[PDB]
Amino acid sequence: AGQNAIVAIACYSGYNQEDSMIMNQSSIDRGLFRSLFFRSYMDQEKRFGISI
Amino acid sequence: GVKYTCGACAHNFSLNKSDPVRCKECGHRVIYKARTKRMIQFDAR
Amino acid sequence: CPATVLRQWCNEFHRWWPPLRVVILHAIGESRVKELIDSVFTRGHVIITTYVGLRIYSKHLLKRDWGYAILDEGHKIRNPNSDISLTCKQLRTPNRVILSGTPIQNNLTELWSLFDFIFPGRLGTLPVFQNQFAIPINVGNLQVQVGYKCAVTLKDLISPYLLRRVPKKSEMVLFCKLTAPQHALYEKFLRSDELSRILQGKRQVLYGIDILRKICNHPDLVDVHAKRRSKKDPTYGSASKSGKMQVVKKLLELWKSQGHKTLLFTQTRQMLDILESFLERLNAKGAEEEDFVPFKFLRMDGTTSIGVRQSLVDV
Ligand SMILES: [Zn+2]
Repeated sequence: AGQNAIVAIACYSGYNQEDSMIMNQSSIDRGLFRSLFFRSYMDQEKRFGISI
Repeated sequence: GVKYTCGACAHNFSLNKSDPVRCKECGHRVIYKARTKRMIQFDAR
Repeated sequence: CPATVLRQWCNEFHRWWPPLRVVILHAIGESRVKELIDSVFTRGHVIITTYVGLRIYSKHLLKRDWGYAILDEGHKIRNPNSDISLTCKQLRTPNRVILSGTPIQNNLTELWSLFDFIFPGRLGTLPVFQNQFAIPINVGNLQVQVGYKCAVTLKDLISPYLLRRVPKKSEMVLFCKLTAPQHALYEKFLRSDELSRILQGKRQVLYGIDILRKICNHPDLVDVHAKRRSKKDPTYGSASKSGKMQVVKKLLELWKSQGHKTLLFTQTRQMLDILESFLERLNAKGAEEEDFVPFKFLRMDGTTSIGVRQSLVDV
């Protein structure tokens, strides 16, 4: 669960403040932490009466 | 047109709205709508 | 009289006694029926009515006095407390005659209600009629002798109020068994919440014995898609699953080659679909091979028209 990615420590962009991180776009383009999500919708016919 | 495929018996077929959910040869009630042969285009990025 | 004998009833008037005038209760024999009423009592002699048609013109029929009364219907009166008593027993005439050889088929309550129409109660009220001999007859020594006298009293009380007059036949009853798929569906429905729910009182037992007869005719009738596959799915019928196809196939084919005009009898038009798919498949099998003859069936029901009747009855 997770990936081994490269991190450096500094204050370069000023955006790293306050629980924010700065990301390499090249790794994202190559697919670092790309993932697949799947959602199952369940549906069914119902019986209002016996034949309805 | 609307093709259907069996569970694991690999039976390929097509139900209509006249029959219950039942793989016609294997007698398997877990059937699956066969995928569309139609092309899907991607962006590769 | 019923609507199947309306013209018949006018016919014997015309042929036996032309002097008797006659008028049926229809458009001929809202004002038009009132001009029909004009001189239907002086000029008009006998008025005919269908036993559905009285409550179409009852506003101007039950009011004036009447003479002799004939009702050719002894199974659409039965027990009291119905629209029957509402439009019938309010007539004003001692003369009251019912023409039916099957008045007693369900219970003596029907007997009391039929005796009410003719006589004003030579026996007693409905509570009196019940408390007199209802239970003793059913339960029944300790019953017989006292019951014997209490019943012969009734027989002598009502006997001069209703007349009584009466090749070979073979009655073979076959006792077939429930098949394994039938026994499975029988136990499944047997142990379910709906049966107890019916028993306690929220529903009626009439809807729980109609579905357990629905499975005995054949397994494929307790399906929720009944209408959706009745006449458009040639597997809905099937054979040998009902527990009765084999004693149907064999028994009917023993007459098919023997040339015996036979009667197939059902009660539901839903099972007719299954027995009709079955016989069409029998026809297909016979026609594909040789030395056979088409089965040639037909189905008649309320869906058809009153006009057809005799025609098929004749063909
Ligand atoms: Zn299969």
